[PDB]
Amino acid sequence: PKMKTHRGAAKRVKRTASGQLKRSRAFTSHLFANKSTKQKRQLRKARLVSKSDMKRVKQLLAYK
Amino acid sequence: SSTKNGRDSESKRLGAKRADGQFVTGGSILYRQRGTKIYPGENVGRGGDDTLFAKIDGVVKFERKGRDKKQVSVYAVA
Amino acid sequence: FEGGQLPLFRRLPKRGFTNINRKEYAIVNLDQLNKFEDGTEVTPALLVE
RNA sequence: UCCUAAGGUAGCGAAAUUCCUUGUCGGGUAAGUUCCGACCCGCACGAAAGGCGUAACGAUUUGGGCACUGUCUCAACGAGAGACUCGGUGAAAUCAUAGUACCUGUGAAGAUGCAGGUUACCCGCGACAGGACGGAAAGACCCCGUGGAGCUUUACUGUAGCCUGAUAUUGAAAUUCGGCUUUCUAACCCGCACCACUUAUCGUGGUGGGAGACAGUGUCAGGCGGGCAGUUUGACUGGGGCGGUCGCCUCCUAAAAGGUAACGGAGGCGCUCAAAGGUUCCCUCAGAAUGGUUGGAAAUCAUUCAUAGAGUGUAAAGGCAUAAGGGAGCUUGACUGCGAGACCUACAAGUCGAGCAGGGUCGAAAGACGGACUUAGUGAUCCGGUGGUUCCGCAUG
RNA sequence: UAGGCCCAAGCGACUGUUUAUCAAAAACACAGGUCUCUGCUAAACCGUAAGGUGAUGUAUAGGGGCUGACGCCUGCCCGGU
RNA sequence: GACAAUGGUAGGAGAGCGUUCUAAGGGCGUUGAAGCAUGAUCGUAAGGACAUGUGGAGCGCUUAGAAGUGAGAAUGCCGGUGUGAGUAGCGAAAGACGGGUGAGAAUCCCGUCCACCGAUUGACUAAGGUUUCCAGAGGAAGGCUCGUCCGCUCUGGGUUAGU
RNA sequence: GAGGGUAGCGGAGAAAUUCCAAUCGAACCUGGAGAUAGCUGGUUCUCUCCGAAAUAGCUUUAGGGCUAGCCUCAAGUGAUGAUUAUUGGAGGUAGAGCACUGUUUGGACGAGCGAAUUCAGACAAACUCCGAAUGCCAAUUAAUUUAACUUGGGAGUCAGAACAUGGGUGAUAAGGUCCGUGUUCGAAAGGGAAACAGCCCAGACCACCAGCUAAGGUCCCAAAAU
RNA sequence: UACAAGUAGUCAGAGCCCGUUAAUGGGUGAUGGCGUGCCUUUUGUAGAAUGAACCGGCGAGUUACGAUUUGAUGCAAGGUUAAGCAGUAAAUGUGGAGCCGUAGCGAAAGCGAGUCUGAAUAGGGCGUUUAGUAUUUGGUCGUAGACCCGAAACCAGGUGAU
Repeated sequence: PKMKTHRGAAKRVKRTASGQLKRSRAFTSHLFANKSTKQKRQLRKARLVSKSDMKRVKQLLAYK
Repeated sequence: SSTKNGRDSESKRLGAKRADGQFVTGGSILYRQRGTKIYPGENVGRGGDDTLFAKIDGVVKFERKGRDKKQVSVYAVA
Repeated sequence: FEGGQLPLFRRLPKRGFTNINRKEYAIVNLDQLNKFEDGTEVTPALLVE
């Protein structure tokens, strides 16, 4: 039948204009006294899913 | 019996990342080191950990800081 | 993935929410209006037709 | 003298129990690791998972005698059935094709088939068992699988039953302070008697006794619960078990770029500092010799030589005397929004960074300042707590 | 056709029972001893409802645990469960 | 024409052979189709023809389409047939001779002698089996050999209760 | 002996995991059901071109996976690829040496003096006053050659072995084990080493009763010099 | 073919017997040289590691619905039908609900060839390619047993004390 979509993946990425995926950053939940000021400033900027990971989870997000 | 050894740390990768007479940009790393093994020359800075980086664009030259001392410089050639 | 280490979509956090009262508009550019002759009335009843 | 709730009594003891051990002595035999009788230095006997004995009993386990014998020195002969020849009938396991020798070598390290040599005319029948790693059984021993099943418990999560309280069935009167306790009968109960359906006491109804708002039952709550049920019980490893280890930092092995393993050789870390941070000024250590109220001519006074042997908070390496080492004044840059370019890298992560804007500290000024001479002091996501906010908030505020 | 006998030692008292098809024994049972529960719609067990066993029995009677003819006996400890 | 290249496991890419069915077109066949056997034939391969024997009624060729489309291994499934091999065995035991039957007799009938059991291999009956009981015929298969014989085949018969 | 009772989350047991239709640590039949198997076995026609890996990281992971490395097909950019010749440079190995930290031999030096001072002679992976041959990074520099890079479709591989060389470990043992650097096998037939995957020479498109050579050889087996 | 040491073949070769799809022909074989079956699994197998006695037949990547990529074809800032109705269970007309694309950014309000962060396009991230779309051959993936054969076990309903 119809192919199902990974609901957990749909809550973490968004598709860009050229078909790429825009993701968020990790290591930002708590324990902020153990990280430098420069580290925390640069962890607030979004990134892109790498090409190595894209080849593995491309079928998961096909309706997105 | 048993042993008390077997521990180690991940190998940090230091050395010279640029060659003599090679064109570099305005933020290229020229040398990674602990302490001072090569001094900063002209148009060369120092970081938190002792590392040498270029400030302008040009060639890379390793020179002699007198006796048993060394420096690297960047010259704005072309 | 199966077994192994933690999957990529498990070590990243969720972001944002969605709006129930979201409005989306159909966009028509100025260049697309050159079809109609000058000095005429344009209505949403005419753009669709 | 120390500790504990008290430190084994009577009996027995190289024992169905003693590793050392064939303990030591005596007896039995020509010769006795077995046997019997004693000793007590009981690794690790012991008083109802009883101790020490005991007539009769035992297809029970041990040691020694008489008689007897082919069990043996050491084998021999005879009878019958099979076997052997002829007539009738007539299977099976196994099977890659086969014209299928030995010795010394070679080989996946033990050859009918490979190399060199030596033996051997072709085809049958009766015998033996060295090989064909000979034939039946996809090794029950050992290990592996995030494979099963039975059993145990102070492993985890549940449960059948059992105990306790609140409430409904549940009524009627009185005592000091929404109740405790004591009385009564109509609810309810009796595998309690008599009568009838009925020649049946299973059942039902009636009449008398007993108990009584108790008990029994329904819903909710707390406790006990291997009686029972479903599952978990890690990896590396010169096989597995045991011992040891698992993340991070600094040296050697490591073969002068970077990288590089072993249950290889050495050590640390899970912090600290409100000045041990920033800036501006000033200064140069350790060690040795001599002299005076002699404590290490180095507990302080003074002089000379002395490029580092001293310090740098904490292991090590690399650095530092332009000091990064010691002293003083002022101060909080241990700020905010960023960030061209680069190193490392499977990913997620990690490192450095000139410059731009908004407030500032020290300095006459040029200038320096986004923690500490550098490199360890750290943990994704999910979920939850606190402070702020032009954000959303299911007809509308 | 029809018992071989004798002298000593370990275990179990005995007659009995047991792994159909590799173990018949020192293993199980046994009479005796002891502790504990039960006042009768008894305790205990099946079903966990009716209905039954116990028992058409009544503490010299029933269920359970441990030892196991007979003789001599069976010591100390109530911290822990 | 001139030069250059062409060993290969896992695996990637391309061009092809053959079988069954369908559409269209065009053919063969009792003066002999498919199938089966033989031959000294053709192409770089899977493969394609021709002739002769048997056979007795259907079958190729071209271009397209579709798929139950290709067999040496799975201690594979079903059927047939070999090797062991004229080998092991033929299931407790005493038979000898005379006369008949017969195509065929150690094994079938009749007579004599010898032999074995006799708290049983003798005589009844319960369970269970269900015609194996009787007579006359037969010898393919069953009888661990033979058989003129039989608990085996054919045709007919047989079980009688007031106790 | 006959007639009956107890049924598998269960019965019966003078108790052995003993029996319940030749089977019992949980009977037999039919269904869920084509249960699950990261494990063994098997997988059917033919030719042409190209052609591996047995590695790193993580892993309830170690004989299983994922990403990266290496192979193949198509479409793109266009000297960006490799080897030499000449300069520049970073980096302390072999060797050597005692100026530092440690070890050590024999003489002068009283404060016991083979080390608190001095003269000769030695040792070191965790010593260095010094320091090669190779290898490595670049020039935007010259001759020769044919490859490199980017984006997309499809994979396999994660058990390696021997020989030469520098080491650790063991015993300056192993056809032992773990690393670096080459060749071959794996996936390579042909010749030599008697036979003998890894040693030496050399890489098979097909056919010929043609010539010259390599490794190793020329008395006979057995081709070539008694 | 009865002096001979054999994975049974191949290359060379006298002798003897025949005559074809008529071609530098067929059958047999005294002697000489070379030569240790096939498959699977392995670093490595003649292996004394597994499998098959022999012959014949049967015996294993398929289909449905979605995604992506490559080729072909029709239209082109547009492309295109679904259910239903008519029609021979027929391939053709009607049917414009719907879907994709032409415009992105931001968690969102919202803005818009420019948006978000930010006091500030000051810098930075993602966009301004702004040519797709319907069907189908081939390759791969997902959901269904999904290349085939093979368990020790679990649950439910019944049959058994000859």
